[PDB]
Amino acid sequence: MSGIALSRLAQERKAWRKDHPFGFVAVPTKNPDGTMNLMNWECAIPGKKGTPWEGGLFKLRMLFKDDYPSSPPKCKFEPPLFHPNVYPSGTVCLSILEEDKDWRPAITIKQILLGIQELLNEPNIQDPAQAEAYTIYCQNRVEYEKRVRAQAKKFAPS
Repeated sequence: MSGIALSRLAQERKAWRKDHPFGFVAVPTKNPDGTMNLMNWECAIPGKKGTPWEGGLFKLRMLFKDDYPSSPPKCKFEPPLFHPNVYPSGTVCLSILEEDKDWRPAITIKQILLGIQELLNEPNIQDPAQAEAYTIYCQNRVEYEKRVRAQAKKFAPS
């Protein structure tokens, strides 16, 4: 249950604050009046340079349960992104985010985030969370490229 949870979150940010990859953003949403919600972070992930995702800065929400770090966080892109492993709801499907798959309590927010950044340009056809994105990616990569480039532009800093 919580408490154990908060302990870890409390530690996570301290770590990140000390060192995080350049470009990424990860911070706990402010609960009103000075308080704070460590179980809800707003983060952002830079497109990887050298790929069509380059230049865009993507915002995704990270929600935690009291189980934490028993169970992994739910990570939602806000708004949802056009990508084969992102459900239409914006939820990301990554194996380390599955309790029964590769989730481990020692995983770092930073590892999660980096992990997510690497999924953007290297989609995993095995788990088709988003059908449309999946269809096009298989029978029309030129189109797939067109849509991604547009998306990266749509969210680039200005």
